[PDB]
Amino acid sequence: FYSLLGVSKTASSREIRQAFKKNRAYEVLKDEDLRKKYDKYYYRYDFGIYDDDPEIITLERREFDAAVNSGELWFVNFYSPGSSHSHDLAPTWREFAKEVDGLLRIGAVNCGDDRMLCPSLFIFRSGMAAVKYNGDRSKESLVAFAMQHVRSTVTELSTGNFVNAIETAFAAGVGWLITFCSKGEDCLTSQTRLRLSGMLDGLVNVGWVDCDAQDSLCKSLTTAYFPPGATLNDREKSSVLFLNSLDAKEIYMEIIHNLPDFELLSANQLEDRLAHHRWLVFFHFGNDPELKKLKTLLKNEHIQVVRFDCSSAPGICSDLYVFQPSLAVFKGQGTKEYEIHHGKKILYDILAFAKESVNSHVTTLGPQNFPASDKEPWLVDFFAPWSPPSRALLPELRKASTLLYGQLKVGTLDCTIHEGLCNMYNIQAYPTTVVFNQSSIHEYEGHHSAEQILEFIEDLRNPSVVSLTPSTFNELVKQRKHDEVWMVDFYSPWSHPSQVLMPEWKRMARTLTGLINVGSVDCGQYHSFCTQENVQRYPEIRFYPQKSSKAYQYHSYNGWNRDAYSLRSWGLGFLPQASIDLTPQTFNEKVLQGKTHWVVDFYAPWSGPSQNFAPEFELLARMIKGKVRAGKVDCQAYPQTCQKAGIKAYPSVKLYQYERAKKSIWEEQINSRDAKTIAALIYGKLET
Repeated sequence: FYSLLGVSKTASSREIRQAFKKNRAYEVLKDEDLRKKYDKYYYRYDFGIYDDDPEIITLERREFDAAVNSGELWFVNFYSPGSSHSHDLAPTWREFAKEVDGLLRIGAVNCGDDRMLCPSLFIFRSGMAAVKYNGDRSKESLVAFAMQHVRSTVTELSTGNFVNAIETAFAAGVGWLITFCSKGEDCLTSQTRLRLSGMLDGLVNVGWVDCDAQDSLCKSLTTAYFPPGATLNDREKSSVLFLNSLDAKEIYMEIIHNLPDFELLSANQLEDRLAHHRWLVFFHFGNDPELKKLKTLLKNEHIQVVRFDCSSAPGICSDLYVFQPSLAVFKGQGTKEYEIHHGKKILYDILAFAKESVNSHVTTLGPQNFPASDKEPWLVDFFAPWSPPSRALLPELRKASTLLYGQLKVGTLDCTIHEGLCNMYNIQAYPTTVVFNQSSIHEYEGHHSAEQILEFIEDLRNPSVVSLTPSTFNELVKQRKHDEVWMVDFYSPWSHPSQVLMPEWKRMARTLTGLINVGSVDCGQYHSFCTQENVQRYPEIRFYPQKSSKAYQYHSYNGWNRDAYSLRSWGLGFLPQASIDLTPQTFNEKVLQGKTHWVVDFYAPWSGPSQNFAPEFELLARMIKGKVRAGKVDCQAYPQTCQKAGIKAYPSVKLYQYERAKKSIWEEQINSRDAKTIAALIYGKLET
């Protein structure tokens, strides 16, 4: 199924596509939510246009904002399927991205796959506003426009300045790439050294020497990189990089490979630094050279980039459960608060990971810091780094955590490392997100989105079942407004039938939002008040009706079944009738020969399923009042009427739509037995 497409269960959407582009399994695997459930239980030119072009990052909605604001210059192509002006550009955009590899990031957004997110071209860089490109579509044009947004210093060097640049290099820890030009000869072009300046901004100084002007200087030897401390003289010549190429890319690659690695820290140095500052740390034991750009680009987020040799002090690493070379970002509290980067070690993605992580509140958990016997609310994500859905969840959790600061604590647990711990929470799939709150444990089953995770947390925070006090019972229930109704569960934690009821009580309540207020009263904690209210058995279910001329404070449910459907049905049963009871004559006159929309319940009094649906039908009648009228035909009293309406069994529901233009009624069967569903279905049909 994975290997039917010929990929691994570690495959990205991109690789699923590139492999698909050669069915069923694809539809399952492409869609993140259908891939979830499986994991534990035109094509030539219009599909995955940029899949095979690896210097183009195709961007989705969830990651877009973090990616383009991660710090590199970004140039994004917003396109569409079908749009032949998007097809027109694809070959150019591939070239263009190849041409500027190392200078800026090239991205593609498929507005076909998400218009929500959206033949257009834009430029993005952290801390500007986006700028919309308007020129023609050529490579050389797009290059230039990118260039006018790239910070580049090229400095012309006299003999005096060359020597001083050279001598002050070492103290500055920034070397010089210098081209040497005399006529009759070829040297780097002015646009080239500008491009090199951009590619190596913050890493190397770019300059040039006019060898006609600087005669003596140039007879000490064409482009040369000088590591800081290197010079043209005999003593140091041997570490100068001497190059002949006229091509920016080629020169750049030599330089980037050649640049020093990150500052190495001793154990002492690291503990000192981690205590209060933000650090990106490369752990190794005894990488794309592009990562060396990390230092420049995280400058303004005050994150310093460093590396650490685990082998020089293995205890620092083993306490962090770092067993393999890894990248961590620390957010300023020793080793308490850090996250480990998962996924491919690309500059833009490490950039986004680092800024998002230090600005959020996700903790890396292990056995000791695992919130065990901590009853304060916790949100824990159990995951495995190899899991594409697990990796996608992590940023959404960072987002959610910034909104939850001081409300609940967020952490991740790497099950690949802490298998024991994952086994003891019965984690059967990656990721599994769980809220811990007062001895209770709730598992999230929604879409991996900050929005939806937050919705789910807010719903735990204000549950559908209002947990009542003797005081909130008096304010909320006793003194309810006249048209409010309440259902209350008087329970004890030590009652079996109570423990059985609670989950049914909760499912019922969620269903009744906006219709019936639902509460519960712990008679263990509030004994004398439960005695006051004359509660004799646990559990005891009471309905507090609309206040009216009747003398009944409440009703006790005494029915045999205490499942959610039975209770929903019992409660909805007290609410007012809004349908009318039709006879054969009123049915013909008002529905068949009428000028309005009707919904009609054809039922029989002896019918269990008729009785069970009756309160549901009255809810429908109430909801739709003003747009559609509701009727009931008793098929027992009137079998003749029911037969002519084609009623086989009970209950049946029919929809009647009046179309004024045709002076006629259209008749339709409804198979849903859910008020909300029927209502939508009806409104949906009334405008068409």
